[PDB]
Amino acid sequence: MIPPPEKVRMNSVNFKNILQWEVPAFPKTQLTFTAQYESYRSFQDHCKRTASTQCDFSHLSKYGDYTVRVRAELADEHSEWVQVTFCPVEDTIIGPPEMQIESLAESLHLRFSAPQIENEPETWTLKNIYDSWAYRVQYWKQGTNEKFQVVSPYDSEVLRNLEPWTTYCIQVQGFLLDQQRTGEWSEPICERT
Amino acid sequence: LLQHVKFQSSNFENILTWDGGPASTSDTVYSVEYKKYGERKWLAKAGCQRITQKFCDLTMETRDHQEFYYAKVTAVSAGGPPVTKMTDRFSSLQHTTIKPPDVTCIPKVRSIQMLVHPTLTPVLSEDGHQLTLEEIFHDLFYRLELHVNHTYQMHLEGKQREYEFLGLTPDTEFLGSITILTPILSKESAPYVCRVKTLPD
Amino acid sequence: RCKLHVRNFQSPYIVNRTFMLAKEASLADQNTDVRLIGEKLFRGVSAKDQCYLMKQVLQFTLEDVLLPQSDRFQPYMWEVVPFLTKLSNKLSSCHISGDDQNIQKNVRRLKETVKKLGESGEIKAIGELDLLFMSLRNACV
Ligand SMILES: *[C@@H]1O[C@H](CO[C@@H]2O[C@@H](C)[C@@H](O)[C@@H](O)[C@@H]2O)[C@@H](O)[C@H](O[C@@H]2O[C@@H](C)[C@@H](O)[C@@H](O)[C@@H]2O)[C@H]1NC(C)=O
Ligand SMILES: *[C@@H]1O[C@H](CO[C@@H]2O[C@@H](C)[C@@H](O)[C@@H](O)[C@@H]2O)[C@@H](O)[C@H](O)[C@H]1NC(C)=O
Repeated sequence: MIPPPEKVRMNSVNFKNILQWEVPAFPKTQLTFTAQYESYRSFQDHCKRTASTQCDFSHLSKYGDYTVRVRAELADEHSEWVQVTFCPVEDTIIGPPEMQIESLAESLHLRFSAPQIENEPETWTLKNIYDSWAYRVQYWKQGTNEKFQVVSPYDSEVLRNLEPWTTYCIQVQGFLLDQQRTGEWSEPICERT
Repeated sequence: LLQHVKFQSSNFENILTWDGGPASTSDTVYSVEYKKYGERKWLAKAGCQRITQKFCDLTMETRDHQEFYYAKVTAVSAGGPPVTKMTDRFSSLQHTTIKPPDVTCIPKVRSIQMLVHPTLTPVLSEDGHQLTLEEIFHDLFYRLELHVNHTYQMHLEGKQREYEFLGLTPDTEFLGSITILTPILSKESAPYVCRVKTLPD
Repeated sequence: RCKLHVRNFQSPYIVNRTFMLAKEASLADQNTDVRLIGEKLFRGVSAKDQCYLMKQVLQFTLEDVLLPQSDRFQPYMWEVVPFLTKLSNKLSSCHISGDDQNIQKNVRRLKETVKKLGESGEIKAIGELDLLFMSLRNACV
């Protein structure tokens, strides 16, 4: 028999759904893999006898509950399947939003941009799919470890009343106001007051 | 002799429009009929029967923003036969565009204040009074921008009706634009745009 | 015990794809005289039973029009059908504490009208997915 794929995972961020596996411990470098998804009663081939260690599942519906499986194969004999359960809008990772800061004077003006989703040939953002999308802002200076937080549902925010001539560094993340779902933080972008 | 027969709907003001053709006689007249989708009888609008103009206000006749309707225009030509073309299924809630918000810009010495006033609409509540846009779309909000030069803009957004851009230099020209957004139905008004100048202090 | 959250109807994406799907089907539907999800559907259904009525119409539309009919009206059909299915499963926990002689007769009279119109009946229901979406909203929240 053939050993099945190892460390199989669906790497999904911003609805970029990629099923990833690793080539198994096998001293014979002749090995093909085939990946499938569920279409109602029946499975659909998506990657058929590929040499690659990944398969792109971004064409899947957001609101669809899908189960994905992959096997390594050679000749007529195949491996056991390794299945994962997967629903994009519930399970994908919320990428970090983009932010620009325009500090005029004793103020910090923020502007946000939700991550764009690759499912659609149109400019859709994760904010366009989730009905409860909002931004968490976390701010501090550069000599303190202490933090402060503000939540905003709009693409703009102004941090008002702070000490002047102090460089601040801020980050933003996506989250849902009706879920316990947190998105990934951005890296702090800093602008001087 | 009849073409482009359609609804043009703004803030639930629902106007029927059509155009003549390459055969539009001197005395060519148009009659409008409307009905609610799923009805057999076509109602006749009292005003727009055998009229020479090319539009008809059906606001009172399609007042239910949650309803679906149809309208048709009958063009009769001097030489003969009549042509009747109707519109696509019309839903005011889904097809209406948003008018720019009703704003007064107030120039201040070191800031710019903006007041957005409610707009009444022809759609009524159960008790029979006219609704504001805010009353129809609970998701309505205002996005304001204050443009200085290609590289610098100030932004404010919210559900409130009072906005003030703080921290400006006196005696400076700014461009303010205020936009209504309805995200759920992906509606967006054209911007209201003020050319304002902070007072010279 | 049988209500949907308003949140389920407030996704700009799903609303755009549902309404765009309904418009492409309704443009090919010139039968202005007959309306499926219309007042003939709500005849003699108390308002506390109206969501269960819409529970029956949604699963009807999924099983008899949308599942056999997944082949046309793309790309919207691909995204709307998984959304509508998620709405039927939330509603499996719905059961009327009373007489459903009016709901079953009207949902059956509906299934009869779609089938007496053959294929024209199936496109009409897809052209009425905005009415289904919005009757499901107004009936279950
Ligand atoms: C459905 O979305 C279509 C695409 O618009 C995208 O989504 C918005 C939020 C924004 O990100 C934009 O940049 C994207 O392109 C949109 O075109 C469509 O409108 C319909 O088509 C246009 C051409 C007009 O005819 C309009 O009147 C139509 O309704 C959206 N439709 C609905 C019902 O929301
Ligand atoms: C663009 O404007 C920036 C912002 O400053 C603005 O301009 C001055 C005149 C004052 O009105 C101030 O209150 C405003 O915020 C400038 O910092 C920047 O240098 C300008 N750049 C160019 C290319 O014009």
